[PDB]
Amino acid sequence: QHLTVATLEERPFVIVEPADPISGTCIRDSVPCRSQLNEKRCCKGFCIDILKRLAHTIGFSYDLYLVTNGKHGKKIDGVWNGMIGEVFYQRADMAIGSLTINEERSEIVDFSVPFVETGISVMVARGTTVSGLSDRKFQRPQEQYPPLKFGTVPNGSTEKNIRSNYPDMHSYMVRYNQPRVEEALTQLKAGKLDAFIYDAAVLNYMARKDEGCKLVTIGSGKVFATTGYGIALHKGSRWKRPIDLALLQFLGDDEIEMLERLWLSGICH
Ligand SMILES: CCCc1cnn(O)c1[C@@H](N)C(=O)O
Repeated sequence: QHLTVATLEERPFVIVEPADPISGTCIRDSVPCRSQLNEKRCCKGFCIDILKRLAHTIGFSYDLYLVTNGKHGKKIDGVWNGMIGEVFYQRADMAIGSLTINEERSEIVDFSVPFVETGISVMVARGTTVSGLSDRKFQRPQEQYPPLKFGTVPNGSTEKNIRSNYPDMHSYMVRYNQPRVEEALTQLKAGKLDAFIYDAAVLNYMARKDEGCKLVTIGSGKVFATTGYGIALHKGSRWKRPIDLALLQFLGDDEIEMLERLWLSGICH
């Protein structure tokens, strides 16, 4: 069969590039992907490598598109956007990327088994002195004269988690919302942020490849639950079982571990 697949750029899980200007095609290991709004684009990365393996193992063809209506998935006044919205409203058969499994989402779409471990971590400059996410600097923040400056990228599972588990801290953080990881790290490297709270799998990767190894993460410890990325599918989808079996097979064949090495490794430790 042929599946429609929604995705979203977040390096290095999904990396988007123009087609090779010489051949006009997607060269190397990249695959064609178009925009939801619709210039030819190509996608590659850890999740794209997973997607290629699923299509070959299970035997489906697919067209892949980039979501423009929001990002991962947020429910605003009864309506979902992002990758979750695409699957929920049956515009796509599945969505794959750095898509975190949570309770709110699982209520409305099915997820595959998780294939990347994630959660919530905090990034700080290697210099900054702060304990972790238990710290009062984070929790009770207007309690300091020049308060700690820390933010996240809003509208994802991280912000949902914080606003739900730590409502007081959330109303403070909102001032320090960032549009993308790229901007957050820039602000963090410049003192405009003291800390950046974000998806663990992505943040841990950013630290591992930070130029000069000047940025480090601290783990949430007990402050936040461990979770995973999963492929989103229609509630009741016939595709969940075969996708699961394939993923479980990759996970024990050492194919996922290989992909981890390929995509997610860095020089800093
Ligand atoms: C644009 C938000 C990105 C983000 C922040 N936290 N988490 O978990 C995500 C994303 N992985 C998600 O699934 O919402």
